[PDB]
Amino acid sequence: KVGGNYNYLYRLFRKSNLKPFERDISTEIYQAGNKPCNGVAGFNCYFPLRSYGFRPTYGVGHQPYRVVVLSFELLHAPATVCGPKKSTNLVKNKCVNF
Amino acid sequence: STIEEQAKTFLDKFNHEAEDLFYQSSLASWNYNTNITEENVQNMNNAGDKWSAFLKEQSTLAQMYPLQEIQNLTVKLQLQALQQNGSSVLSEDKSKRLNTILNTMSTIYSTGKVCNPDNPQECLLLEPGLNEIMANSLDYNERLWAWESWRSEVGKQLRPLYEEYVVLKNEMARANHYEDYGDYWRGDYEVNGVDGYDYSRGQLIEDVEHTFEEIKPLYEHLHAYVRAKLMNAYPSYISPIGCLPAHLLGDMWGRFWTNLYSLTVPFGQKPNIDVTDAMVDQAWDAQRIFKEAEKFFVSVGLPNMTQGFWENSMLTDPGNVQKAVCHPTAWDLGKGDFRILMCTKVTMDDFLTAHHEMGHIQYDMAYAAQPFLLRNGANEGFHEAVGEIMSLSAATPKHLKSIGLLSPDFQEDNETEINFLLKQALTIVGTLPFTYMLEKWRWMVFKGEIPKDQWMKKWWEMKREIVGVVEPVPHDETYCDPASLFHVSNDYSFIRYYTRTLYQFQFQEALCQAAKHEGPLHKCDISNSTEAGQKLFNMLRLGKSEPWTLALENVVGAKNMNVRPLLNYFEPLFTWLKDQNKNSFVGWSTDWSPY
Amino acid sequence: STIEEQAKTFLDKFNHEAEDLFYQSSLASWNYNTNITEENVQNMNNAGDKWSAFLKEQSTLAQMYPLQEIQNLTVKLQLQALQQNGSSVLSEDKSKRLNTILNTMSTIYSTGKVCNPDNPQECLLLEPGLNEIMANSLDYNERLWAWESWRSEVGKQLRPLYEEYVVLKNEMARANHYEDYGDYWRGDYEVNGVDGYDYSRGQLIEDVEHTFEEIKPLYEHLHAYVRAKLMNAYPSYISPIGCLPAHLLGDMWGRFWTNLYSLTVPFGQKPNIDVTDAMVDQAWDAQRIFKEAEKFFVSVGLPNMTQGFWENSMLTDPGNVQKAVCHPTAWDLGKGDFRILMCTKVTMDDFLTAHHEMGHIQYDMAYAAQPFLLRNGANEGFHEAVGEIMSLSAATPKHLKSIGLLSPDFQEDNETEINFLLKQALTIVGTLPFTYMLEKWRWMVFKGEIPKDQWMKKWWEMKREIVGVVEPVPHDETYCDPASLFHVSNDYSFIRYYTRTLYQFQFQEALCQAAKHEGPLHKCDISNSTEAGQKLFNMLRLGKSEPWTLALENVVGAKNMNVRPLLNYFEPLFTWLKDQNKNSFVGWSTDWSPY
Ligand SMILES: *[C@@H]1O[C@H](CO)[C@@H](O)[C@H](O)[C@H]1NC(C)=O
Ligand SMILES: *[C@@H]1O[C@H](CO)[C@@H](O)[C@H](O)[C@H]1NC(C)=O
Ligand SMILES: *[C@@H]1O[C@H](CO)[C@@H](O)[C@H](O)[C@H]1NC(C)=O
Ligand SMILES: *[C@@H]1O[C@H](CO)[C@@H](O)[C@H](O)[C@H]1NC(C)=O
Ligand SMILES: [Cl-]
Ligand SMILES: [Cl-]
Ligand SMILES: [Zn+2]
Ligand SMILES: [Zn+2]
Repeated sequence: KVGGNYNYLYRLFRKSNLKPFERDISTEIYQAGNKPCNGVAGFNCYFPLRSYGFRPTYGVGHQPYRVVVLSFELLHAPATVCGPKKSTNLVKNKCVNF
Repeated sequence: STIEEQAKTFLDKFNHEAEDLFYQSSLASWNYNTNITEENVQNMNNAGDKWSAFLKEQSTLAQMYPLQEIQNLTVKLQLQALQQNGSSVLSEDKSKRLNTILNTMSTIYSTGKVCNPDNPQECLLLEPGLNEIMANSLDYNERLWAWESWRSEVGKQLRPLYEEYVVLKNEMARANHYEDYGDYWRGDYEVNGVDGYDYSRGQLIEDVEHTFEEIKPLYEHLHAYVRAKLMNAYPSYISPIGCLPAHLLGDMWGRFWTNLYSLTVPFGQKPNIDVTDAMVDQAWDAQRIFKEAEKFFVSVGLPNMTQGFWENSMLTDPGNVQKAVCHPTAWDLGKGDFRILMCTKVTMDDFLTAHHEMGHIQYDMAYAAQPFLLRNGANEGFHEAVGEIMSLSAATPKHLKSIGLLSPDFQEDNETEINFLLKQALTIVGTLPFTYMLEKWRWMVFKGEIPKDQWMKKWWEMKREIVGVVEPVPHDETYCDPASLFHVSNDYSFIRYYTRTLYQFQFQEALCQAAKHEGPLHKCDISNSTEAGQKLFNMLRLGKSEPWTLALENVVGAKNMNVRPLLNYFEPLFTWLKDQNKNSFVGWSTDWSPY
Repeated sequence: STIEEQAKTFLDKFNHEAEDLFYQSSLASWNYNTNITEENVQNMNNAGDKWSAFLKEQSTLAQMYPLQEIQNLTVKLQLQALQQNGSSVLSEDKSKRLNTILNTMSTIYSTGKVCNPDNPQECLLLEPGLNEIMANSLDYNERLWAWESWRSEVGKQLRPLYEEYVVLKNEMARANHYEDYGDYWRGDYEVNGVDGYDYSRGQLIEDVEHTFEEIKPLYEHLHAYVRAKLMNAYPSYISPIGCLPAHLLGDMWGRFWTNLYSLTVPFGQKPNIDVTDAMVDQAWDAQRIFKEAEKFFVSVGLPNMTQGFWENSMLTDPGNVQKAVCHPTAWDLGKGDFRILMCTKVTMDDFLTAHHEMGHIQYDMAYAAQPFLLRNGANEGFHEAVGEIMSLSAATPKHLKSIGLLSPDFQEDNETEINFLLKQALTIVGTLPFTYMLEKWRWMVFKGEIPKDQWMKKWWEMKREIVGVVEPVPHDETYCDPASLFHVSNDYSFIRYYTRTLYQFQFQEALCQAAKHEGPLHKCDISNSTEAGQKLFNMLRLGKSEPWTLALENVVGAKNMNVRPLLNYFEPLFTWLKDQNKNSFVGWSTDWSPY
């Protein structure tokens, strides 16, 4: 938006790296100093999530990019996940391969 | 967690927030400049105050790190650029006093108007009218009176303010663990913490004096030639062996001698190389000029401009309905947003200025991947040098005839070459002594080597000795000639125009070697030279993340400033002047004066 | 094979043999202490002499390594701890003289007995009788005469010995590449060879002075309060604005003000928290107390005591048929053998002392996996601090009511809290100035800044200035008050009781943050705090294999000593004193004296 889309947030500080396919909604104050800060935003105690503020005047490097990951793996129960199987026509009075 | 991790986290947070807020502020300032309206003015104002308050509070929070335990040179430099207390070190009273002094200085210089004895209602201000006279007036008395009255009116009122500003800045910088404000200014070239590339503030003065020692001969011969040529235009006023008056340099302060080409033209029968009429015949416009500059820059091997550049940048005056500042400006709004504001007309001057602005934007884009506190040039002079090398390489006849501006049925000759070299020397090497003496006088004043009761005396003596410009009439000590200049009264460093003027030729001579040049340095063109383009980009990419000496070594191969390329550029002009500067005694006698 | 391999092999062999021999010696000493008999005495004697001779010959063999080519910090520290020549550097004559001087000093201090003019056969020695008087006597003249006579009898005889001991130790330490014996003592806190954690001997004095600069206000107010309260008990002898006599501090030397609680009790109507009678009603014993301490320690996350502890340790006096020293002692015999010797009675004091000894044994077991030369605390003060933090956390009302000692029908109030805080300040912060001034005087004497003819004068002046304790009567220079103390005449460092007193609160405040405390620091309990226990064990495990600064950083997060936790502990008491210390002028005038 011309005024900046601040609805998209991203994590900037975390105690450790996330595991594969891990999801963390925690919004606790990241302890960057020595004391716990008692859960207040101040010096050496920063909020983990930061905003983006996408604008139409940003450069290609900073413009927003919608990313998706459809992701397909293997187990036991047979599945209905199977591509469309197409079709042909129906001929009669001639031996063909069906 | 050691202090290093805290510093890194704070620097990342500051990078993000300052990038956002600086983009906001630059966008507001661009909206104001491109459209002068009260709403855009308010937007610029509130954005600027919020950004400045954010920066101040961040610097206050940054001072909580000792900075001696840290070892990462990058974080160290970021903190140094962000931990500088600045003017807040002095008590609030001194702060208010210095702010008021600066404001009144700037306003008196801007709102200065001189009344004249010709008519009780014939006052003219500085920018219009007075500059027209000082540039085109051929009458001795007229320009003399104007040059004397402007000073007697502005410097006499600014002297009580300068007497306060000098001491205030001295007490401010000294509180910052410096020697004086002159030393605080020299801190830009300070390099520490990296052996083999370090550079102290005190070495700058010595190196500048060493370079001027080699600049002197060429300037001496140029001054002798200009004097010998001015005797016919201003007879009965100039000496054969004496210095030159201050009101015959072509401008109010004599900073540039461009206005003297009309009088000191070696061969005025043949006109200079001008492609103005050749552009209108081909129906050229701002879009075409900028696209040609783009093709030239990419031919050297640099990336193409951003899509938003051609979309958001205003390259032509829409008329007096969307009023904007007509000054050529490069706008790096940040976050990949780059624009150029310029009222591009169909003229060779506009062509060169567009090339300069495009080179500046290319430099800005080079270090775009660096932190916010390091998204800047190596020093105050590298940016303008990188911008001027492009205009130099573009103004060559070969480049003008390769893109279709100059007709192929025209081969350059020695006469036009000498004319162009001399006209370039009027502004490149003709202004080096002025800048050098001004900076030396300012440094000596800030250090206290010149007592308060010897300011103007020492100023005029240094002028006579270095620049060879004598005072037209006796000046009382209540005068203040240095304050009459914009950069002096507005508290702006002036040494950048000297170090940058040298870096320009240092880069020009460093890129010609890569292009396999085979002629004089003034005929070099870096076009179609991929190796030179890559060598330059390898330095522009660094920006401020590395010392300026290391950056200079990447392109020129030298760790320290060098002026030999400057002399090599004007070597043919130097030989021509030496061959012509034998009809009279070369040099000037400082003891002689026109009064 | 480089010198490093030889050093490693020698260190392994020495580790094995010294472990064996030190276990033998500790076993002999334990058999002696637990049973005072001539046979056990002979066993202790021969074991000790053989162990000392082995150590001396090993150190002699260890000196064959230059120690400059080695790079392993562990082997370096082991050699430094084993290569110290010690007293053998001086010639044998000086060795015999210093040994005789030390022996006669110790014996004269121990065998010192004062005859009195009350009766020709009414002499009483120091430990019994004299301490009883100095603690419980309310008569001015009695305690004054006792305090004067003990000094006049002991210091006057020790002064000729101290005049020799000082110079002998100075010539001994100086031969060891040190400045003086005072600097040799400060070598314990010396950290070198590791940038970022190094610590020089000279920085200790500066840091101690900086910490005392912050300790002063609280001590000033405490002294003012004690003085204002003593005016009623000792009228006609104390000044409103002057210092306090030396014989009204509650002990022979005033090291601790515990005996002044009976006189300076804020609210004597309510008795202090005492669980003595509550223990006998539940049929408590040494076994139960030690098992409760075990459950408390394991609740924090520390390992359980060894099986041999409950089997080999003697926790209760078997009576006067197996006579033993009744002093609370922690015995680390080595090779996984740990025991505690204490005549545990049914009393809160015994409870706290057992907690302290169990904490000491836990610390000893922490670094059990380290070499013999590194099986020790970070410094001389870390062990006692780790032992005292446990007694502090255990004496809280919440802990006493959680284990069943304090009745649940009792909620603490502000009166008892203030009483307990003040009674703790009488011994924790009330003794810090004494230790500080004593150590400073000893350092200045060893360095030679105090001439021989100004010892007692400077001592009394420093006392008046720092501790605010004036001399009761004029003292001639033949007196020796410092030698009257055990730690001074017996050649024992005294700064440990200051650095340790600060490390105590540094750890207390560092562990409360992990336990998520929500109240004052004096109410914190590390019980059931697994994170605090693990953070502490991560430091106790290091022992001496790492610098003491790095160890302090592991728990407290700071590289250097800090006293702010000490002030935070007594912050409520400080506010209460400030509110009460307004009826008279705070401070003392050193110019006033009772004579
Ligand atoms: C210095 O900072 C850079 C960039 O953040 C980081 O990649 C690097 O690990 C740092 N090095 C040190 C020595 O801290
Ligand atoms: C660069 O190459 C272009 C394309 O052939 C050519 O027109 C031009 O002459 C070249 N420029 C120079 C001067 O090298
Ligand atoms: C230092 O000594 C220890 C114990 O002998 C050994 O484990 C370590 O590898 C040594 N380090 C070096 C590189 O000498
Ligand atoms: C520790 O845990 C035990 C068992 O839950 C509890 O009885 C005791 O009160 C706790 N102590 C404290 C004060 O944390
Ligand atoms: Cl001037
Ligand atoms: Cl004493
Ligand atoms: Zn420019
Ligand atoms: Zn102990």
